[PDB]
Amino acid sequence: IGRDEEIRRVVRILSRRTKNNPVLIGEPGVGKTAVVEGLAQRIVRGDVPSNLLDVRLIALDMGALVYRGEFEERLKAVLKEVEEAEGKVILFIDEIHLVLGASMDAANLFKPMLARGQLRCIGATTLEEYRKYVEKDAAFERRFQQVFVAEPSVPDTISILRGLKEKYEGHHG
Amino acid sequence: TYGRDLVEQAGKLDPVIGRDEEIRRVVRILSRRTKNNPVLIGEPGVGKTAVVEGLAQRIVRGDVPSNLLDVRLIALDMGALVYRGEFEERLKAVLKEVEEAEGKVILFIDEIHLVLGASMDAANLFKPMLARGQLRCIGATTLEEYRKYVEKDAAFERRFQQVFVAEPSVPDTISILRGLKEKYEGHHGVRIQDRALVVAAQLSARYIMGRHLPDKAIDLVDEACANVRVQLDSQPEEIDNLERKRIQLEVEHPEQIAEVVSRWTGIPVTRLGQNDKERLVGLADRLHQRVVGQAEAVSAVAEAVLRSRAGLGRPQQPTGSFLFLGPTGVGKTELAKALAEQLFDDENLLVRIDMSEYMEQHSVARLIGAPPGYVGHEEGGQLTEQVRRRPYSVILFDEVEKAHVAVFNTLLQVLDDGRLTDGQGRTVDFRNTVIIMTSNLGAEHLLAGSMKVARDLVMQEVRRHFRPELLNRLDEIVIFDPLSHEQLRKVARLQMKDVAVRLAERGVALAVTDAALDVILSLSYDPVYGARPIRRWIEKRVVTQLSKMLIQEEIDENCTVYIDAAELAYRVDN
Amino acid sequence: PVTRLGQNDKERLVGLADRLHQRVVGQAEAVSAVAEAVLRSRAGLGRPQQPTGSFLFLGPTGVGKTELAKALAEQLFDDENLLVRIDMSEYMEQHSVARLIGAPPGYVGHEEGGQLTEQVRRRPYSVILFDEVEKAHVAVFNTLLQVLDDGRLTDGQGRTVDFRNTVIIMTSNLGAEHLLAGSMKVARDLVMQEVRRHFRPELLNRLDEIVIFDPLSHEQLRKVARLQMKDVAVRLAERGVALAVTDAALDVILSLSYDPVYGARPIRRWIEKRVVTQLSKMLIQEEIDENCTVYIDAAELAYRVDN
Ligand SMILES: Nc1ncnc2c1ncn2[C@@H]1O[C@H](COP(=O)(O)OP(=O)(O)O)[C@@H](O)[C@H]1O
Ligand SMILES: Nc1ncnc2c1ncn2[C@@H]1O[C@H](COP(=O)(O)OP(=O)(O)O)[C@@H](O)[C@H]1O
Ligand SMILES: Nc1ncnc2c1ncn2[C@@H]1O[C@H](COP(=O)(O)OP(=O)(O)O)[C@@H](O)[C@H]1O
Ligand SMILES: Nc1ncnc2c1ncn2[C@@H]1O[C@H](COP(=O)(O)OP(=O)(O)O)[C@@H](O)[C@H]1O
Repeated sequence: IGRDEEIRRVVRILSRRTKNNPVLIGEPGVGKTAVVEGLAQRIVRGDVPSNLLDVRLIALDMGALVYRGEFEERLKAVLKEVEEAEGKVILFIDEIHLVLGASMDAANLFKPMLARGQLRCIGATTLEEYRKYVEKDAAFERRFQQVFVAEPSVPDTISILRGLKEKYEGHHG
Repeated sequence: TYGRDLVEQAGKLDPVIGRDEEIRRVVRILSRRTKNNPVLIGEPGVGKTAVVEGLAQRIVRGDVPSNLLDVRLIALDMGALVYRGEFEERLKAVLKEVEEAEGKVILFIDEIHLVLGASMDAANLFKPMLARGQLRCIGATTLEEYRKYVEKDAAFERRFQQVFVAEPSVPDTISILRGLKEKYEGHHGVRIQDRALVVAAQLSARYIMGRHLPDKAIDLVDEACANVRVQLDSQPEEIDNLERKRIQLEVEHPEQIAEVVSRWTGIPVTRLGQNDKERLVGLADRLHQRVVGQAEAVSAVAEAVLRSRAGLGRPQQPTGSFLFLGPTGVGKTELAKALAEQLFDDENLLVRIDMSEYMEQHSVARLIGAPPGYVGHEEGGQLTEQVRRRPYSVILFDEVEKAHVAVFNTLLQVLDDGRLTDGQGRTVDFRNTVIIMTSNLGAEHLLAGSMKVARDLVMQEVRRHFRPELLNRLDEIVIFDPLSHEQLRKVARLQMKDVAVRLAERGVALAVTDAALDVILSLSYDPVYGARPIRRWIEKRVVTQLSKMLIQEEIDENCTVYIDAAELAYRVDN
Repeated sequence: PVTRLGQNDKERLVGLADRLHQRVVGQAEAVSAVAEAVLRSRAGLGRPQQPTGSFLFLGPTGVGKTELAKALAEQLFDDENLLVRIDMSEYMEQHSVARLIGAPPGYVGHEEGGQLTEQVRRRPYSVILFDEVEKAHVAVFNTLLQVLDDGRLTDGQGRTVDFRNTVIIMTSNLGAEHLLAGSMKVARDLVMQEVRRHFRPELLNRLDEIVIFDPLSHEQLRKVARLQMKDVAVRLAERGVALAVTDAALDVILSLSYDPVYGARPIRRWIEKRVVTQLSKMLIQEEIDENCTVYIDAAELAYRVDN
C-alpha cells in the first residue's frame, strides 16, 4: 500500500508507442519489487485500463534458468518460444546490469531484437550501476526511461506499519 | 534474401518532408565517374535514416533522373546476416552473388564504422574490391567515429566524400510536426489544437536540455497524446485516487503539454492560479519571519523570485546573483535557509560549496569536471552531477575572497551568459539557479562605527581588492545593517519559542513577561558577536535548571511554569 | 563566396556601413575601418599573403568593444554565435602552448586536438576573437608572430593550416586610467607611449591598425537608453502590450543612475530592476487586459493604463 504514483507512471509510459521500456532506478531497500508486485496485484484484480486486459506477466529467474554454448542456445530458444504471444506478454528481469552490461558476453547478442522492439521489458537496479555501466555505450540509451523511487516521508511509514501489523499479529498471536 | 528490401515498404513507411538539399547532393554525387561513394556524417538524432528513406521513396515514385531508373535498393542487416570462418565465407558468398547486377544495384550499410573499421579483422579483406569499385556504397555514422577510426589509415580516404546534415531551423520543425500530426491523430482519434502544437515547438528548445536538435518534440507531443486518452476516454483517475484515499482512511480507522514538461524536470512553468496569486503576494510576509530587520535583502530576493516567476527577464542570466557583506553572526546564511525552506518543502536541498581547501590552483580539476586524460576515474566534479537531473536548486558559496585568483576566475563565464563546459566537453546549463555568495571583508570598518563614511570605506576597500571588471557583472551588492534593541527582544522571543515548543512536546506550557526578556538581554549581551551568546546563555541556564528540577519529579501533567524577575524566579502551577 | 556579384550584392555592400551603424553608436572610426576592410577583401584586390586585416582595440571598460564584433558577426552571415571566443585567463604558464596548438603525438598523442586546429578546419571563413591579450605569458604570445607575418601555421603533426581569410581581432584594457583622467591629445600620447614601451618595438609594426575608443556624450547616452528601452518593449509586446516613452523620461532615467566611469551597464541594471519589477507586480494583480498601452512620464515616474 501507499505507492499510488509509480504504478500510474508505469501505466502512462507502457502505453506509449515507441521507447516504452521503463527501468526502475533507486537505492536498495525502498520497495522496487514491492511496487512491481503492486502492479501485478493491480493487473490481477483488473483495475488497470482495459488496454492491457489480455497480458500475462512472466518473470525470469537466473538460478532457475542456470557449457556457455548450452546456456546461450537455451536462452535463445526461450526468447524464440516466448514470441508466440506477439506483444501480449511482459517480461520482467531483476538485476539487469549484471546479466546484460557484463565476464560473459551477451550485450551484442541482446542488442538486435531489443532494438527491433520484440517485447516490452522492465528492469531494476541502483543508480551507481547506471552511472558505471550503461553510460559508457551509446546503444542502450536509445530506449529505457528513468523512473525515480524514494521514501523520505516519516508519516507514510506509520501507514505501512499499520498495514503490515496484521500478518505479524496473526503469526505470533 | 538475407538482407532487406525497401521498395515495397515505402507504401507504409511514414512520409518525410523538408529535406530537399541532401537528396539533391546525393543525386549529384552518385552520377560522378570516380569516387562516387557518399557517406552521411552528423550527430545522432537528425534523420540520416529519414533522408535515406526519402531517397528510396523518390526512386520508387520516379522523380529521380532517368539515369537511375534501372536500379533496386538493397539494405544489409547485421543481425539478419549473423564459427567466424563460416560468417566470413557466407558474407563472401553474398558479395559475389550480388555481382549479377553489375552496376545496377546500390548497397546500403548502417553503422559502417563498427563492422568495417574494426576485434574482427575485415578491413584488409574489404579493401581490394572496394578500391576496385565493384559497386556503389552508402554509409552513415557520427563525426567522432570519423575522427578516431578512419583518419588513422591512408587507404579508405581514397574514396568517400563528407556530407553534412543538421537541423538548426526552429520554423522548419513546425512543418515536420504538421506533417507527422496525421498519423498520431489517426492512431489516437482525439481532437487536437494548433496553438498547443506551436507552443510545444517553441518550448521544446529552451527548458528541456539534453538529447539533441529540436526534432525531439515528437516525443513531447506524443506523451500528452497518450496521457489524454487514458485520462478521458478510459476510466478517470481522479475518482480512483479519491477511492484509494478513502480506502486508506478506512484502513487507518495547450495547458496539457505544460504539465508533462513541468513534471519532467521541475521548473513549474504551468499556468498560474489564485492560489499562486496569494502565495506570491504573501511570499515577502512569510519570508519576513525567520529574519528580523533586514528589509533590503528580503525585498531584493522577493522581487527577484517574483520577476523570474512572472514570465519576463533576460533569458541569458542565472536570474539573479548577490553579494552579502557584513559583520559575523548577523544572519547571512539564515536568509538563504529560510528562502530554501519557503521555495519548496525540502529543508536541505540547497548545495553548500566552500573553498577552505581550495587554496592551491591544482583543485580546479576536482572543482570542475576533470579531463579523462590520465585515468578518467574521478570525472565527477564538484558542480557537475548535483545540478544535473535537478536544475532548480540553489547554490550557496562561502568566504569567496579566501580562494585563489585562478580557481575563482573560472566562474566568470557562467555569470556572463550562463552555460559551462567541463573536461568531457558536455555543456551544463545554469539557467535557473540562484547564485548567492558571501564574504567577511570590511567587518572592522563597519563595527568601528558615521555610518556613511563606514559604508564608503567598505565599498572602496572591496573595489580596490577585486578587479574592476567582475564587480560589474554582479546584479546587486548589499550590506547588512547591525540590529537594535527591538530586534534583540524579537530575536530573543524567537529563540525561546524553540525550547518552549520542544518542552511542550512533553506536555508542559511556557509563559514569560517583558522583564524576563529585558534581564536576559541585559545580562549576556555583547555588541560584537551578534546573537549567539543569547542562545548559549539561555540554554545553559534555563534548560539545565528545568531538567534538574524535573528529574526530582516536581512536575506533573498539565503544569505551567512561570518566569519573572526578582534574576529569575520559577513558579510551578497547574 | 567568390561567385560573381550582382545588384543585390551591390546595394548590400553599399549599405553594409549603415546597417552596422545601428548596434554601435558614435564609433565612426572603428566602423569605417571594418567596413572598408571587408569591402576591400570582397572586391578582389589586396595582398594574398595577409589575414585580410588585424586590429587592436584600446579603451575604457564597458564601452562596447565586443559589441562591434558581435554585430559584425551577425551582419556578415545569418549565424549569431559562430564566432570562436579564445581567452588566455588560464594560460599564464608557458606549459599551455601544447594545448593552445596541436600537441606533438610523442607521449600518448591522445589530446592532439588543439585550441586553434579543428575549429578553423572545415570552416576557414570564421572570425577569431582574442581577449585581454596583455595578460598572457611572453612565450605563449610569441607564437602567433608567424601567422601575422605571412599566414599559415604548423602544428605538432606537421600539417599546415591556412589563416588566409580569417579576420583576427584583439583587445586590451591598458591605458584606461590615463584616458579616463581627461587634454585628450596628451592622454592619447600617454597611452600610445605606454603601449609602445610595454611591448616589443617589432610586433607593433605588423598590426594593420590600432584604434582608441572615444568616450561617449549625452546624445549617445540618450540613444543607447532608447535602444535598451526597445528590447524590453518588444519582449513585453510579445504578450500583446504596447510601449511608449517621452524625452523627459529618458532624461530622468539617465540623470538618476549615471556614472561616467562604468559606461552603460548601470543604466540597464537600474531600468530593469525598477521598471520590469514594477510592471510585473502591477500585472500580477490583473490590472492589464488585451489592447492596453502603458505610458510613462515624469512627475520620478507615473504609470497610466489606457486602451
Ligand atoms: N509499501 C510497502 N509495504 C510493505 N513492505 C514494503 C513496502 N515497500 C518495501 N517493502 C519491503 O521492503 C523490501 C524491499 O526489498 P528490495 O528493495 O527488494 O531489496 P533489494 O533492493 O536488495 O532487492 C521488501 O521485502 C518489502 O517487505
Ligand atoms: N524530416 C523528418 N520527418 C519526420 N521524422 C523525422 C525527420 N527527420 C528525422 N525524423 C525522426 O528522427 C528519427 C531519426 O533517428 P536516427 O537518426 O535513425 O537515430 P540514430 O542516429 O540513433 O540511428 C526517426 O525515427 C524519425 O522519426
Ligand atoms: N532574525 C535574526 N537576526 C539575527 N540573527 C539571527 C536571526 N535569526 C537567527 N539568528 C541567528 O544567527 C545565526 C546564524 O549565524 P551565521 O550568521 O550563519 O554565522 P556565520 O556568518 O559564521 O555563518 C543562527 O545561529 C541564529 O541563531
Ligand atoms: N552603442 C553602444 N554604446 C555603448 N555601449 C553599448 C552599446 N550597445 C550596447 N552597449 C552595452 O555595452 C555592453 C558591452 O560590454 P563590453 O564592453 O563587452 O564589456 P567588456 O569590455 O568587459 O567585455 C553591453 O552589455 C551593452 O549593454
